[PDB]
Amino acid sequence: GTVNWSVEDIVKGINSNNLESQLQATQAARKLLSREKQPPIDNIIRAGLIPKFVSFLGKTDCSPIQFESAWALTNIASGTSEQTKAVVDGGAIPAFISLLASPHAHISEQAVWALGNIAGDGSAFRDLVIKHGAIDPLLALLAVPDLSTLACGYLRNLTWTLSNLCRNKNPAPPLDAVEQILPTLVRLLHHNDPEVLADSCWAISYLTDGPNERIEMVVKKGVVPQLVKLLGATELPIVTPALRAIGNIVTGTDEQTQKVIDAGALAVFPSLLTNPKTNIQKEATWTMSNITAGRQDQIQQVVNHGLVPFLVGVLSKADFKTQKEAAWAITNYTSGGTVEQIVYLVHCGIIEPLMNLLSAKDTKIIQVILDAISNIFQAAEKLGETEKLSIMIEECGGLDKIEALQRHENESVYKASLNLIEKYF
Amino acid sequence: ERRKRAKVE
Repeated sequence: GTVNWSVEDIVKGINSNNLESQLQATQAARKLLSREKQPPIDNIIRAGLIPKFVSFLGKTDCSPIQFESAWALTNIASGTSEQTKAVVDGGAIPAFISLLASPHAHISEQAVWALGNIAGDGSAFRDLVIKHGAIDPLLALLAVPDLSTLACGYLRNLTWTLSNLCRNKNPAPPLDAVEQILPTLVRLLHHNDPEVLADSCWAISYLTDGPNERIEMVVKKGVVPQLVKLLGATELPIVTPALRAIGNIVTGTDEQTQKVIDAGALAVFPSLLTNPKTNIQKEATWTMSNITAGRQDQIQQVVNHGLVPFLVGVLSKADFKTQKEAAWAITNYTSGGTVEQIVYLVHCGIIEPLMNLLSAKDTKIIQVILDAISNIFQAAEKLGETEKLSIMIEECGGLDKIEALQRHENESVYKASLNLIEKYF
Repeated sequence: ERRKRAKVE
């Protein structure tokens, strides 16, 4: 059998001068690396086997040893950066790229997978895979009229590897590589498999995680309507990256934000802002905070969609990280909104939940809240109602909390605290 | 999403 070989025995077989002995030893190594918990990756490396495996990738006449060596190297490359580096250092990148053209789909798929692990190490190996020319043969595998004719597992591995070529920053992937990949990504983003959709969304989320020029090349491809549809998916693994991507996009320009609104995104946020998963709530409120930082007509669309009561709700009760994003959403709203928009905020009940959060042991939320209160008072001044507002704040325990903050270890806290207490109380 | 994936049995 080929089960439970020692490393010593694998070495003896791979050093034989017999391709069939080498194949059996490579299989035994594959099974150590794939069938164990705590696979002995470092022992295999220390035995000097990586260069042998890499040379087996080139044995066109023995497709089984190509497959077994590709799988062994895939799992070595799945480990630590040092283990991935040993695979790269053995010459594996160009050997795997040559295997993308194999007429055996299971071998081409294993090469796709291995290159995804290498690229997933970080930006340097990602860019090194790209420089060895991986993108053209990868995209050629998806150049079919209908994706549904490809094996499902095959398409999932291809999508996953492409997403790693879009992943990581410092630096971001080369502009030319993004432009080359995007048309295929947009196609995968319309495919009816949940895992392909999830990894496609992740890739778009990476590509929109950057400056406005990066966001623009994604938005120009027309993907926002489809992101908004996927935002409505029942599968959490799809909603999570779709929401990340939409959230990134609205950190762009007000015109980029407006594409999200025009596509109907705000209609999904009653559900997102009440979502049972804490992380969805948090990222939805973060997204709202970058919408209320826009233009007054964009704030107005937040109002029209009925979302201000949902922000009051999360400020009133949510995980604290979400409550902090909600505080930011409120300060941005009050900094950019009209007087009538700010009045509406107060009629929805913002004051009390805002005051109760001044009990937080977190310095930054305090400043954010105090700045919003200031902005709300400035709106009342324009109306001559600073008094009714002072009462509201006192009536709910607000003045007491603002007073306590005059004795706060932070500079800008007790200065802004004092200024309100004197100018209005 | 996972940065790296082992092919396991």
